Amino acid sequence: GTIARTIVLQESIGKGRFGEVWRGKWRGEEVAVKIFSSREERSWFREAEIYQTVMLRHENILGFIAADNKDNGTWTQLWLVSDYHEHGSLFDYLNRYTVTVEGMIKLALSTASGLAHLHMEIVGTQGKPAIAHRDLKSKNILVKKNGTCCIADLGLAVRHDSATDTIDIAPNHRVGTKRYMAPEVLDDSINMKHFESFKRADIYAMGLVFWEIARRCSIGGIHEDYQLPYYDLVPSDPSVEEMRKVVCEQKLRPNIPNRWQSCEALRVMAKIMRECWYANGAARLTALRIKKTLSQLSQQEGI
Ligand SMILES: Nc1cccc(Nc2ncnc3c2C(=O)CC=N3)c1
Repeated sequence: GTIARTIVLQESIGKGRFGEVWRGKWRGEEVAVKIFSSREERSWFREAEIYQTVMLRHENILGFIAADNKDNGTWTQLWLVSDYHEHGSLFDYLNRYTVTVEGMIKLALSTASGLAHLHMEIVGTQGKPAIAHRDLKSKNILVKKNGTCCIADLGLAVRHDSATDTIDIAPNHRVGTKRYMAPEVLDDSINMKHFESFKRADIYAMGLVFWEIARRCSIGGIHEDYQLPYYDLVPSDPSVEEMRKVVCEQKLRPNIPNRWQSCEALRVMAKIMRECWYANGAARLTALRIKKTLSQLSQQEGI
């Protein structure tokens, strides 16, 4: 179509399970283009569908531009064009850098604001359904030039129909990254007919992302090396069974160092992590509550 024909692909930046991401140039601006082959149409259409949700746009959700198709004369490519963020993922960003207390708050608060907006239902003519991500992880969050985050990779999301309490794709199977799966997802006790259960599972994964950020907070030169949650307990690419034995059976969570109690910002962050990590989903903090807590901390710090 008219958009893909005017875009020049410059570099393949990533190869995921669904599609390949490229840095492209559109009307002289950098854009990110996710390309799927003809046989991945279901995945491409679903992601285009979630990104076109009414009232979805928010400073902390990846800016979607357009879905399109491009025929090179041999095969057709299915495109999803979005805003380009040079830092890339929060995973890449935390591996490369350490952050200040201010930097940590900015990353955590923006992640929570994006999640609170996904989770929020807006009632009306131009109403927005509540949305649950189902695959929140530091590799699915991007860092913007201003040091704030935006949630990306919404292709596995589910949308709620509030009047009937029904989910748009009626999920009957476990999806997402095994390492970040909530205890109720790992042991398959989650009620997949209960939308609030998917919001609660996202909060647990956001808790693990906050732990990743806090390790990289550098105070008086003190900080931890980058690690994925459960790095000390499971192998790389862990199985459901491996995760379940740790999270559900032994009931372990990532370690919270006592030295996070000697700094106010880290203390608040530690308290949030613990309250995201309860085995009972109903006891977890909401994304709005986390946003309110970190907004108060940001104000106190003068960011
Ligand atoms: N969900 C989705 C759809 C289309 C592109 C993307 N990815 C990106 N978007 C913007 N900037 C980026 C990226 C990367 O992957 C990596 C670096 N910078 C995700």
